[PDB]
Amino acid sequence: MLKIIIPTTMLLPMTWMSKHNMIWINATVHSLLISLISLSLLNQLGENSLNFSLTFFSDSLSAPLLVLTTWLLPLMLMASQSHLSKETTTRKKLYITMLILLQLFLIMTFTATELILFYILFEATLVPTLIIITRWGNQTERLNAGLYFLFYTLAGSLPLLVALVYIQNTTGSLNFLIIHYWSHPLSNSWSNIFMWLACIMAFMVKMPLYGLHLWLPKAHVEAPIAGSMVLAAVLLKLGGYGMMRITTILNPLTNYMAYPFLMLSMWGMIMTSSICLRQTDLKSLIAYSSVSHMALVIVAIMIQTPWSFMGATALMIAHGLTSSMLFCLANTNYERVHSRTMILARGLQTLLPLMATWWLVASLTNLALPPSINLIGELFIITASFSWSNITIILMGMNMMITALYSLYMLITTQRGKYTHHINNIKPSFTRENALMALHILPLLLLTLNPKMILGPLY
Amino acid sequence: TMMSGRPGRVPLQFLPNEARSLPPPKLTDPRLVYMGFLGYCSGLIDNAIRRRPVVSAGLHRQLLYVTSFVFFGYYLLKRQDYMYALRDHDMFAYVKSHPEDFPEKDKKTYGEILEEFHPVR
Amino acid sequence: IRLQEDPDPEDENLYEKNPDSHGYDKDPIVDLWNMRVVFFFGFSIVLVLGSTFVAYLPDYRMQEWARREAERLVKYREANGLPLMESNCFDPNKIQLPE
Amino acid sequence: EMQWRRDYKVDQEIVNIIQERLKACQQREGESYRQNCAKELEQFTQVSKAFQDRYSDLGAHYSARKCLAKQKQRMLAERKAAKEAAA
Amino acid sequence: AKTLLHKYSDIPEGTECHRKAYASTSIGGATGLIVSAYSIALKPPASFLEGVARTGRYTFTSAAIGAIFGLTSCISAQVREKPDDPLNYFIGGCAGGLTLGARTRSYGIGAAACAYMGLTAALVKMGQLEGWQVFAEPKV
Amino acid sequence: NVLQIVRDHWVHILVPVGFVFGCYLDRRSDEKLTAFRNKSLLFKRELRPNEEVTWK
Ligand SMILES: CCCCCCCCCCCCCCCCCC(=O)OC[C@H](COP(=O)(O)OCCN)OC(=O)CCCCCCCCCCCCCCCCC
Repeated sequence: MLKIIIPTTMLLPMTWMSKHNMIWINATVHSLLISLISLSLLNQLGENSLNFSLTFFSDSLSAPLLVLTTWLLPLMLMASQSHLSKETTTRKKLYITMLILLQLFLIMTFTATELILFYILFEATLVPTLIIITRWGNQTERLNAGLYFLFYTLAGSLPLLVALVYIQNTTGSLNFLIIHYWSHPLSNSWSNIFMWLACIMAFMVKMPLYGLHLWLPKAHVEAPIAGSMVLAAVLLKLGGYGMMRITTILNPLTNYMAYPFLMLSMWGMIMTSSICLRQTDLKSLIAYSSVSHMALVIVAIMIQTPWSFMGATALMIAHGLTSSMLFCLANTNYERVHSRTMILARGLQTLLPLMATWWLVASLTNLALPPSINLIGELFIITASFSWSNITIILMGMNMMITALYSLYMLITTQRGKYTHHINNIKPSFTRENALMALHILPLLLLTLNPKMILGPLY
Repeated sequence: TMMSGRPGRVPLQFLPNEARSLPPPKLTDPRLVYMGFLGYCSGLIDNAIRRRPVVSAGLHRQLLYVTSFVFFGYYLLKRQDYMYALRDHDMFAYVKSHPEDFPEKDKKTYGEILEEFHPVR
Repeated sequence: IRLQEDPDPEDENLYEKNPDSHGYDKDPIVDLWNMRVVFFFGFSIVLVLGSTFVAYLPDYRMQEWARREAERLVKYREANGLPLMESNCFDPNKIQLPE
Repeated sequence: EMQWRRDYKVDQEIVNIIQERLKACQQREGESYRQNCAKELEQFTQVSKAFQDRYSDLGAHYSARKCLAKQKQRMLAERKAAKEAAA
Repeated sequence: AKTLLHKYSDIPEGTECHRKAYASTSIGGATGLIVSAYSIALKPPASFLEGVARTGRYTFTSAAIGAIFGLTSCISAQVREKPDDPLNYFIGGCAGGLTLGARTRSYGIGAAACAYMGLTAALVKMGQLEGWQVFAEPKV
Repeated sequence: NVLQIVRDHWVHILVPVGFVFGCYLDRRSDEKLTAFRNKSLLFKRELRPNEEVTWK
């Protein structure tokens, strides 16, 4: 994995030694090259993972996430180009450095082979995100958003550290291969219940879970465009990856402790979709849609069947791409009119046709239009939940109906209707924005063409 | 305190004579490289604080930073390796000396071992 | 008033100073080359080359190998009258039940 | 574990082969499938029952040890049933 | 404090509810006296009568909380015939929290105290059952 | 002006040389895990007449 790790640590000095007007070009070009290099990790085996060394290993679950991160970095660079025109050279270089450090930490987190190193890096990702939000946010609430985000994550994750060190002392090693081969059943006692609670609650707060999710709207609304792109697409998937990794040692207690979280996740899907129905802010709508999709992924992981993990992985990848595209579109509309109110600007299909097309495609992918990988993952999760019980079908059906409702509602509100008369600063869409949307959308269709690459290790 | 009070321990000795039987760290050690990196970062921070060109001023003092960090890191690594070797030696000696406290257990194959099966449904 | 504060500046339009702007930079040459490198590298290299690389990735998942092995086992089983699928994964002779 | 995983994949492909046989036979027979392609139905029933008994609900973290534990439990249940029948 | 805790633990769980309540009341009274002493030391009263009034208020509140907790937990355990159950301690803790809320005349304080005290009493019962130790003796 | 081109575009070799160095380090780490080379039950094999290691 050093062939991918080192080029990022070379992106840092290149960014700091490049000329003032070449930083964006160099960063984008070399990020694209690193993504191309990281595409080689998709050649996974069928039985065991790729064990590069004692420290780093790659699996069919880690590879798509690494590819997604390496692909997402240059798009964040383009968005930063968009919204950081008047910043000074040193501050622009600091912003690029924060993005590069976040990508490096995410890569090492996904490829870590031990739970303690995974925890260290997964907590190390907090610092760049907090700095980005609280430093380059546009409104007053960015400080409160950063505080909520940081303290929710830490309050979740500290008992995870205690549980991890306890597990190492009890068993001998935190290496994932060892804890998988040497796994033993977990008895139904209070101590085991609390260890299960520690680990699961940490990853659920990171996920997030319904009732532990206010930090997500707070941080995503107030973060800059790059921060919102990385928060929704990759940083939300750390909880899912951890749960898919940490549940190896929590059986059979997971069969008994999953009920409260399953009920919370399903009713949270319903509640967050209903909230999306009546949101006056576009970014809040996108954030709550992200919450609903992550709740569905939680349901899949908790029911924990071979058909549910494949759906979970596919839905994670698809939701990451779709949410990034939606946030980019919302940011373009915001930068045109300098306001996040959804009903402020209308007639955007009359004023900007190509952006209307991008909005249509993004909203169709959001509501899981077949044969998109969004629908593939959702359908696998629904089938597994149906096998689990026969009322989950009712809950999933109503959630799907409300999801389509609010997706088409935001599409019709923003794009269709009569344009606002007094808004006369709607300039034609930039080639940069069009290319950003195209680079967001084309990989989704290509993964639809080849879906076996994002179905996890249980394929 | 665990190691302090060990028999034969000479006080205020960074590296005793028995530590010379261990392989010295290689000069290309990743830990030594990280120590040199810390020295280089300290030099850059010195330039930044004193308001000098960060990457081009004070090359001699940056080199001195790197050299001092590498030197101290090398000696620290030697001491750390000696301490870990001593710990392993003492552990093995005690395990040898107390076989009734550290007994061998019978190895049963999984065909003989009975373990409960918990279905996932 | 409470501070000696600058007034909020009006937002600059890239199309005013450069009608052929691609939206990347206010410098025309830098903007043009940023657009060119982004388009070339991203679209051409990443999309086309990575897509064909993933399409022609070798079959390390052993799907075709598994299919051939299944065909061989099915042929051998039904040729000799043996059941196609065994009752147990392991050997009861090697398994010793506690009693 | 590696050997068991390879065997599991081979068994999955065997089940796929039998299902392909059944589908092709149904389509070929057409209007008289309920009687003509009853030989494929019995083979598919046997293969499906054996596959379910072997790789039943082992979960997403299935392993050779878990399959062995399931087989031991099934063998104990069969032995107890046989004893209580012929005892 | 160790003697009082030993008396409380030596009284059987599901039986001798009056003695269990007396032990809990003694523990609560000792805690209230300590809190009153610290409060008087740090924030001096205006007069001796006011200091005595503050000490009496704190001691009565703590003793009432302890008595209510002990009575509720023992009665619940006896009527349910299910000792070694954290639910009895949870009920007693919420009852003590409601008693504190009644003493302070605050519904929100009462509700929060019920929740937190029930949770911590359930934790204490689980620790008693499972052998958890707060101040572990140096072992390794 | 060739010096100016180098003085401005010398940062474009950092990522390629980092990739090369990463590949070299990956190979050097792989050479430290040769304890079971040509010793596994599944892939144990007699060496070819002109061969010393099954894999590097
Ligand atoms: C993850 C999804 C979300 C899951 C969680 C959703 C939220 C659940 C909890 C909702 C809130 C419940 C109430 C909690 C606080 C109660 C205390 C309170 O509100 O105190 C403040 C107020 C003080 O009132 P005061 O100032 O005196 O005067 C004004 C009017 N008299 O006090 C009052 O005015 C007192 C009014 C009391 C009215 C009755 C309250 C009943 C409900 C609370 C108890 C519920 C118990 C459930 C038990 C379940 C067991 C399985």
